[PDB]
Amino acid sequence: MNDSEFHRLADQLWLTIEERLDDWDGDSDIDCEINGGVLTITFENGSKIIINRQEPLHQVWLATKQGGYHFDLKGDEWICDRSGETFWDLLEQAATQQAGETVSFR
Ligand SMILES: [Co+2]
Ligand SMILES: [Co+2]
Repeated sequence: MNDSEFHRLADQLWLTIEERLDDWDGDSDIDCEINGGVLTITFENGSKIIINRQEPLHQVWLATKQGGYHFDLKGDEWICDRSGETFWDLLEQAATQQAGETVSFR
């Protein structure tokens, strides 16, 4: 039911972020690290973005310099449970702001 689908979609999200950041060619130095399954993106200004799994809830959480965002699996997207906004849009907006460079993955 929910557990296996969570593992499937989260594993895919992890890969998509990892691949996109390894393939980062822009001017800014952006680093991505995985520690205890948690992804940490680090920017040149020392700021970070942290992405982790909340297994009980089947949610992916985002922590940015600006706030914390909790995402529900909904179809082919991750949806911010307060605002309805998508995971990629919010991750791009924060990454763009923290890198001071467009960080656009679509
Ligand atoms: Co469960
Ligand atoms: Co490294």
